[PDB]
Amino acid sequence: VITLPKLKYALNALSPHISEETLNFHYNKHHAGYVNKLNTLIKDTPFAEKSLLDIVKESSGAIFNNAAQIWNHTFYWDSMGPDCGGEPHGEIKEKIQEDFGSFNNFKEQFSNILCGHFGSGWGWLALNNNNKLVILQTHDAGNPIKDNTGIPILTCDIWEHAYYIDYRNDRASYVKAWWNLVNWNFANENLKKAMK
Amino acid sequence: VITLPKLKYALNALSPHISEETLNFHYNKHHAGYVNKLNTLIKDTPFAEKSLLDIVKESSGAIFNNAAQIWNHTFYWDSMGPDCGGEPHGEIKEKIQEDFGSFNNFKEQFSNILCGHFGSGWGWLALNNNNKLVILQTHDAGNPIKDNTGIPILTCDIWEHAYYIDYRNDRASYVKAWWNLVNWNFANENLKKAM
Ligand SMILES: [Fe+2]
Ligand SMILES: [Fe+2]
Repeated sequence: VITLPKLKYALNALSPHISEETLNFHYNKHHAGYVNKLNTLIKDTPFAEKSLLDIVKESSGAIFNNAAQIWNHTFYWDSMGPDCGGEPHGEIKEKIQEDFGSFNNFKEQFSNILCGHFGSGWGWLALNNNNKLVILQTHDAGNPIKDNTGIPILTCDIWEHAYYIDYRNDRASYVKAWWNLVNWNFANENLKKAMK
Repeated sequence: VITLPKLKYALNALSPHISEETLNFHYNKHHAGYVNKLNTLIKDTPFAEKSLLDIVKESSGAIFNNAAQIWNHTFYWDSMGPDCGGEPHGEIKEKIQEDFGSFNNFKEQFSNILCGHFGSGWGWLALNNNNKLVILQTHDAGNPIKDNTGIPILTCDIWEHAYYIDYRNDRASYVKAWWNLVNWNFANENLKKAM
């Protein structure tokens, strides 16, 4: 059976940028719900004994939706953390200078994409298939692995449940606050894997 | 310029099934926001002096998303009311019995579709070209007028902002509560025109 990976931090660790209440609902209700539902759906299928990522890559319909959401949510929690945020460091800092000119330029363009997305979905920093960092947006449970558009480096959830408790309709303030939480160590891990 | 149609009732009129705070944000931020955005988008375009429905049918992209959300939201508010809900009455009760066998069959089927819908969207009761009632679901700002899948009779918003303040992740409880609000008089008006 598929399980829900632990958070690498306490439920209140992202506060006040993302509240304990939000993490509680988003992780213990939404994310946990996708795991429970996927297990239900893949019993008696060719997917029952495959990795989550193999299910993401091979499935469609409700199985894909729940599988990709589990995967996207885990990537999102790992894309954040306490005493993170601020300026990038290490290789991802260099790669952002190369591909966007500056971190501030990347930040402005990412915020613009995240705020302009219509409906539920995800913003991504990804390494494209030309070894260049790009910003992608996906709808609903979509992600760049399934789309073959790139290797995920970081993600920000912009489904309304990610922010509605703390920010209501004001997604721009959620995005502004999310920059205090970005885990550049996870981005560097992903960059290295992506470039090998 | 396109304007925001007035609610037929006060912001507290649907409580406690949908809170006054919810209606405040949903109407005065989201719905009003679609109006403001559309107006900026259609300035100096051919859409500038056309009706909302014309824009809904003929547009694409961000103009469509905003136009269709304005129309969908108005249809949603008008699909509810205070001291409404419960068992259907008049022509729509008779039509639901005919097309779904009973109100409870319809209620349960519609609830399953509203609860089952992945992502942002809408549930619809519509009339098809054979004068049969059908249940439809659309994604994001989509609606049956745009799709030619039928004439709208009632709608329920299942975007998370519709319910998150009152119910958080519990969409099922929102849907259950919504049955206490259904405006069967509006359904009857719409059925009559549609037939
Ligand atoms: Fe989420
Ligand atoms: Fe809405």
